[PDB]
Amino acid sequence: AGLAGQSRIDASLKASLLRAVVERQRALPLVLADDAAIRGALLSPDRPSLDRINRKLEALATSAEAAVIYLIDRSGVAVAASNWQEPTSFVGNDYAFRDYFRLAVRDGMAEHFAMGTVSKRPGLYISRRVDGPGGPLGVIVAKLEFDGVEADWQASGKPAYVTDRRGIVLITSLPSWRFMTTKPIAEDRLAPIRESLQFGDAPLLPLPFRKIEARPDGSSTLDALLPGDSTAAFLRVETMVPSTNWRLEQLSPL
Amino acid sequence: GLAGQSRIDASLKASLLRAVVERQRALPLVLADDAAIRGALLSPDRPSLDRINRKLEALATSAEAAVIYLIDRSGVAVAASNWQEPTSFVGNDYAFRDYFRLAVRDGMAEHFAMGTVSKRPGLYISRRVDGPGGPLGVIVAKLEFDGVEADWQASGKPAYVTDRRGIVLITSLPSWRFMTTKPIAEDRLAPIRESLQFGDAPLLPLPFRKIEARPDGSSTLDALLPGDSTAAFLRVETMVPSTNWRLEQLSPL
Ligand SMILES: [Sr+2]
Ligand SMILES: [Sr+2]
Ligand SMILES: [Sr+2]
Repeated sequence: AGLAGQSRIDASLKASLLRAVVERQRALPLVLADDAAIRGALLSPDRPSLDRINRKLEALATSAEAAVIYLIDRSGVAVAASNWQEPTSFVGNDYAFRDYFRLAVRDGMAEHFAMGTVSKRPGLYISRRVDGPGGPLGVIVAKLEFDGVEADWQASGKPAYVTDRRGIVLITSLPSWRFMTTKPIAEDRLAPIRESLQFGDAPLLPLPFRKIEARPDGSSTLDALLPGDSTAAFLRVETMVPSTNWRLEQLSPL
Repeated sequence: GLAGQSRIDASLKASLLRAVVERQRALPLVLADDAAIRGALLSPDRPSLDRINRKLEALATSAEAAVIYLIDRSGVAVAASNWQEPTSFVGNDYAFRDYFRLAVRDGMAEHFAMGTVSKRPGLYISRRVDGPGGPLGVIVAKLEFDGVEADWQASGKPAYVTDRRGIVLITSLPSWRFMTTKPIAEDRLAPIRESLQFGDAPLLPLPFRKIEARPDGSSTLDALLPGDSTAAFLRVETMVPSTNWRLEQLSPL
């Protein structure tokens, strides 16, 4: 009852923190997608241009604490990247068939959660179409990672995780709960979801919960198996993360 | 117990504050090198500043900034998100604001103050706009903290944030604002008031009796009331990451 009321307040904060973290990164493609020096680098991809966009993105990503920010031309090729001096530079890479690229071309913008193709680091890929004359010029992408939010949550003493509308856990204070589910999926649409996540190894098995008893709260009690130690008893509350289509759930130990 | 958990909750408050602050820092960061903003400063014309007025207006809304504004090389504001308001900053002279001058010197500045007309406190976050051999201007976003404060109200554990002289800048209990936590001085009482643009400073101490330290770092404490009485409270302290601010939280027994 009052564990329930205290857990509601706690889950609401965690949701505002996450909202604040996302919104920091959102502003950068919002602004970059209309920038005449980004457009001109895509209308005339000379080596002087692209070096400046390279340093522009490099310095922007560093102060923004964005994993990568990069610019993709109309054929899917990354022409500029914040990580241009790193062995792991994205410059030259082909992302023509990436969701974040393809849906930004089609819709104007997209936000997509997936594992990095070489990094194996999960994150939100936030993308915007760069509009030109007579058509699209390319896409600007910022990848956000959530390691600092996940550490804040794990220090809270109340495990928390975020699901999409498919029920898949994307962000979690318990690492091995990532890509576990709130509902049984699986078998026929494991392939398409693993493809979507860029992660063949996504377990996509239900979260280790049982003895679920709903309350008139809208909250529920629950026995979970912890990444071992054993099983413990919890109160689960949920809340929407505002300005997202994401759902935060939080467990409080009984 | 309550000490452990009060530290957890205090870190979370500080962490929500850092993230809200960082969200706004991103605004002058992307804008400072914005080609339209640069263009408007090199070659100011009428359609180009209208586009900047409207652009900064839409950003202030999406970014949840109180105000976003562009200042020229001289210190005069040339565009603002509040440009349709009778309170428009366009035409004001900010040449002597720390956020203007320190941004020209360092590339970057932040300063917490009361607004000149608005008497509303906030963090002014600024960045130099660079041109071919020289500064072209400064972009400023003002951040105000009502949503962070309203978030701290729902907690049930009151909290306030101090600068390194001990002055309360941000509080879940609105009457405690600009009250003091540290002993101050004399030759510093006017320097601080001009700095905050708050001419009639308290610097009253917070209403605390019988302060009792723990091996924690924490503190036992008797405090009343903006409305209400005395209460025993546990106090904890954490530094706000990515800032030079300090947070304090009061936990009822
Ligand atoms: Sr979302
Ligand atoms: Sr000043
Ligand atoms: Sr600060």
